[PDB]
Parts: sequence; structure tokens; C-alpha cells
Amino acid sequence: HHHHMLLTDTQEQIREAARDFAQERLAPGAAARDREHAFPRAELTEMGALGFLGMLAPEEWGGSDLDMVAYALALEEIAAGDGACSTIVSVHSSVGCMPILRFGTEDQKRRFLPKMACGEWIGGFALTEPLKTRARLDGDHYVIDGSKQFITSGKNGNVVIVFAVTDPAAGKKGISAFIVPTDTPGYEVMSVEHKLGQHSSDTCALGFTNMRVPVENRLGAEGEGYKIALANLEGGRIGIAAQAVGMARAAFEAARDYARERITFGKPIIEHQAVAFRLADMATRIETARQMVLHAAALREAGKPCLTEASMAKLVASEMAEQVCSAAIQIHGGYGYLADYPVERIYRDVRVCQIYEGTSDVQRLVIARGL
Amino acid sequence: HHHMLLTDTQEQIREAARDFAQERLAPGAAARDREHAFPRAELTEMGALGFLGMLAPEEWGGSDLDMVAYALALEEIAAGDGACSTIVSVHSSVGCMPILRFGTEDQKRRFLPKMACGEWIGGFALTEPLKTRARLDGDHYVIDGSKQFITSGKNGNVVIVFAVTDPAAGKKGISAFIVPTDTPGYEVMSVEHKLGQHSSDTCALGFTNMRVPVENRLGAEGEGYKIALANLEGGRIGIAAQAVGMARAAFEAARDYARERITFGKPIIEHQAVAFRLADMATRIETARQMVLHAAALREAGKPCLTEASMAKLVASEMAEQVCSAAIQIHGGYGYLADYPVERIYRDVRVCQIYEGTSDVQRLVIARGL
Repeated sequence: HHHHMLLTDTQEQIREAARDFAQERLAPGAAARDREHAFPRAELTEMGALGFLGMLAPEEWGGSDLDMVAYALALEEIAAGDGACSTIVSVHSSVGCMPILRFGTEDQKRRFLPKMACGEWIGGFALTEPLKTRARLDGDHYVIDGSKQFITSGKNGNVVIVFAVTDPAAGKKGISAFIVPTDTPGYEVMSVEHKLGQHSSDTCALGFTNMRVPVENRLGAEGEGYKIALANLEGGRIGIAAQAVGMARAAFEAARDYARERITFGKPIIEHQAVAFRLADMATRIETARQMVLHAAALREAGKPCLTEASMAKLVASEMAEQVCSAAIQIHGGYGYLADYPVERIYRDVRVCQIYEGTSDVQRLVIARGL
Repeated sequence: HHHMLLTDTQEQIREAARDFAQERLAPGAAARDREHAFPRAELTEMGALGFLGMLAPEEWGGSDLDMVAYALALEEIAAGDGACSTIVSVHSSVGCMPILRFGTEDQKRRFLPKMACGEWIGGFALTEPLKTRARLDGDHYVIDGSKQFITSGKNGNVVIVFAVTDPAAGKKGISAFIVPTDTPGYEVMSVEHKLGQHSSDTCALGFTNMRVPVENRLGAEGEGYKIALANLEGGRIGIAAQAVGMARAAFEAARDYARERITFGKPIIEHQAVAFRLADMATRIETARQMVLHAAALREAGKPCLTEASMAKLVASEMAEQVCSAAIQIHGGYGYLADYPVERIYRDVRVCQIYEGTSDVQRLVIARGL
């Protein structure tokens, strides 16, 4: 019999499969993709063949249809190999694929989900603005004019869910969602931002000018945009929480290894008390955050309310990860500040986990409302 | 004039350092970060204003400031450009001071005037991956070895090199050498790629058959260990001051962002969480600063202050990471972007906990003195 509150063998197998892939195929190029700001298209293609871009899609659409706990385990492994890659996957899965799955017509799902589930088409989500973006009905097309900011995969993605006002008098009831191929004429990347880290993943400002979108690409009814925009808060926040755990873990393992190789020289790490206790604290914080992330994922999988718990997980893991990554740098001494070791990059990569997908204060606000 | 408050001269130096840093260092800091560009032109302008001779006597072209004023100036320089403050801190405390204190009159004449006016930038090469050695050969020493993590090892002009002259004498067997960086045999093995302070070269050095005149040996044979430790306090005070300065620049950036992009000109106290975070940041900066200045006051008075300097360095460096990170958070999404200065200042300041004695080195010094 399966032990209560322990991972199933299938969940452990998925974790190991994600680990094997991330370590063998993502980690060796992670530093280079950081230096080059290079989108991991080749690696995403590989991942797609192995089911890692279809984890939240059902099998009938080409997905691997994982439970939410397994999905979190997989994202953690991917993040421990390459942080930016885990961002691209989390966004793709939770707010690229899921809105089309839940709100799409059968024909919209046929047209978009198989190529998204195998990772051929990478999905993005364009809600946030510098809503002023609007969509005007013109016969068999909507005409979209506006702009978006901080859009992950706005340039390298193939399909982006665009949110635009269709009735300015209806306020939050007057927004609609649109499935927009990124090669639609009038779709424009205004900028790819230079960031502190996760260089490999494009974060974009978009402009839409006279951008004609077929009425058959409207996701849901006119006015359903607000509901659609909020439909995956939990999945997204769980995913970013998992990636923060993964990056923290990678930095911890680097620091543990450096301690054994370069501080104690093979002797028990416990022989250097301060460094041993610091590593113990790091391990404890990582494990504790992980259990919060998996708890939230378990609630989501069961369809229970979990906005509070997902937000808690995202908050506690993102803040944990900066502390652990910084301690990983300290343990490396002078080498911690050098690009030759991975912990300075992981530090840079992880800092944005407290900022996107709801800033920490946005998380606190929803947690406070649900007390 | 209250004896625990800054003197008018100290405030004047702070204001002069501020005016230069804001006008001539801050506007170019982002570019020098992007381009990993040594601030040679800015250092020259600084030198002509006396900021590269702050620990040197006037007779050598220095401005001969008291330690409090020196600390104030370094905070200002750092708030303008973190990397530049490192270059100056190193140049003044372990470049100029060992030559001032231990140099012969002729050595001071040959080296201090150009270093004090900033034409020649000084570095300090002790740390190794000591195995570097110096063997006497007539009227030269021959030096062979290597050094790691050396600030200005490439872009500097004069580096104090530490080498073993008597392997049987242990920590009594080290000597110090004044070594122009264009000495044949002096080689930059690598300029490290760092998280931040890109503008300041941190170098691996190699010395191969490097012949140095006997007249460049700084102090007597065996005096090297003493010379190496001769400026622990002034070095740590300076690095403490630069952490305060970088923290302050990040705080000011977050304060301005709040005013322009969060409250839209309304009083910041109308947004309680951000107001309280900025209050805490301002408080931690001010508290660290007073510790730095207290350590500086003791040093100026010639009192024991290794504990206080180590405390100042420890407190300010840790404070600065926390305040710089808070500054990123206040910027929201923009905080993670290179178009705003706080991600760079965050990168720049992280090494303050690491060089000039790691945080745990500071704790050990503090503990053993209790």
C-alpha cells in the first residue's frame, strides 16, 4: 500500500526523470545561456519530446497530464538545472496552455494545444501594462491596439494570450482574451529588457498596432477576460515557488560541495562548525519551503481552495531562496563573487522570484484577505 | 562646536566629495559597469582634487585628511561609483600607507608624489591561490610566484608584492617589495569575471624571473608580515564606508522611485508598507555609518581599534546587502532591470562581505578580543 503523505513511486520516477534531464542536458549549457542571453530553443525541443512542456495538458492533446505535485517536483528539478528554463516552462504550462484548455472551443484546442503540449509552440501571457489595450470588433476580425510590459516569452514565444478591453464601460467585466500568434502582423516587440539575471528568458515590452485577430481566436466570451486572467493564479504561483526551491537547492549543493572540497578537504563538514551549521540551516530552510510548495500543489490537485497556500508557498520559497543563495556565495569566499562558480548566477537568477507572478506584497495582500 | 559632531572641515570634505561623485562619477557608473571600463580619466580628475592622496602628507602631494574625513569621502565616492571607491580605498590604505610608513626617504620620493596625486594607482599583492619567493641576486631580488584576487593588478601602476625571503623563518621570513606593474616578469594571468564592480580589475598575477632592485625592498628582510598587517584597520574602515555609500545610493534610488512611481508626488507616509521599509533602510544606513565614524575616530586618535574597525566592516557590509535588496523590491519589476541602478548596486555591494577579511574573519577578530 502507498504510504500516506509520501510521494508515490510514480512521483519519484517523474522527479528522477526531470533531474536526469536537467542535470545532463540543461546544466551544462546554463552558464553559456546566461552569458549569451540565449533562449533555450534546442533544449525546449528536447524537453518537449520527453513530455516536459505538456505536464498540465491532458493526453488527448499530446500532454503528459501530471498531477500538480509531480509538476512541482519537475519544475524544481528543471530550475536546479537552469532557472530561466524553469520560468519558460512554468509560464508556458500554467498560463499559456491552461487558459486554452479550460476556455478554448474544441477547434481552438485542436489548432493550438498539440503543438504547445509538445513544446513546438511556446506559450506566453500578456496581461500587465505600463488596461488600455483595446480590441475593436471589425466583422470577422478584432482589431487590437495597445501595449504590454514584462511579458515572458513575448519575443521567443509562438503563442501569446493577449488581454484587451472590449467594453470600456463595463470595467473589470469588459475585458476579453485573445489567442495571438506572435508573428501576427501588428504584433511588435518594443524591447527585450536587460535584466539582473535569467538572461536566457526574454522579458518583453510589446506593442500592438492595428493588430487583426480572427474572431475565432477570442478565448471565451466577450467579457470573460478578467476571469481568464485570474484562472491560474494558483498554478503559476506554485510553479514559481517550486523553481525558487530548485534554484536554492542548486546553490546549496554547490556550497556543500565547495565546503567538502575546498574547506574541509574531504573531512566531515561538521569539523568546521560554523560552515556546517550554516549548511544545516540552508538545508532546513530548503526542505521546509519544499513541503509548503508540495502542500499547496496537493490542494490544487484535489481542486480545493488554495490561493492562500499557493501564495504562501510562493512568498516563503522566493524569500528563502535569496537568503540561501546569498549564504551559498558566502561559503565560497572570494570565489563566490566569481562567474567561474555558479552561485553568483543562481543568486542573480533567483532574485526575481520575489517580484514576478505577484510581488511579495501582492502575496501578503491576498494572504491577509484570506485570514 | 560639539566634540561628538562633525567639524566644519569634515562637512566641507564630505560636500566636496559629494559634488565630485554626483557630477563626475554617478553619470558614467552604469556604462563603466556594462563595459568593464577602468575609470582612469575619473581617477585623474579625482587626483587633481586630492582624493587619491587623502592618507598622504602634503609634502608628498597628499591632502592628509583625518580618518573621519577619509571615511566620509569614501562613502560619497561609493555612492557615486562602487568600483571607484574600492580602487581608492585600496590605493590609499595599502598602496600609499606602507610606502609612507616603512619607505626610505628615497623610496618615498620616487613613488609617493605620483601616487598621492593619483597619476600612479597603487595595489597590494599578498594573497595567493606564501609560496611567492624572492632571492637575492647582486643588486636585484628575483621574484617568482603568483597572487590571487589583486585589485588594480592590471590597471594599477605600483603594487606592493609580498614574497618569502627566508623559508625557514616562517611568518618572520617574508619581505615586501615596491613593484611597478611594468616590471619585466610581471604578468596579469587573468582579470576575473565578477558578479559586480566590473570597472575594477581583480587579477591573478604571475611573477617569472621578476627582477626588482634591492632599493625597492620595502623595509628590512623579514619585515614583510608586519607590513602586510600594518593597515588592517584603515582598510576595514574604508570598506565599511563604501558599503554605507552603496547602501545609501540604493536607498535614495528606492526613495525617489517611491515618490515618482508609487505615491506620484504625494507624501511617502501615505503608503505605509513602503514608508516603513524606507524608514528601516534609512535607519540601518545611519546606524552603520555611526559605527564606521566611531572606528575612524579611534584610529585617528591612535587608540586600539581593530575590534571596532572589524565591527564596522561586518555591520556595514551585511546592512548594505539587506538595504540594496530592499531597494530592488521597492522598484517592483523595474528593480530587476539594468535600466535602473539598484540591480547594479546590489551586485556591486555583495563582495563587501567577502574581501578585506570575510565576515567570519571579522567575527573571529571580534570574538578573540572580548
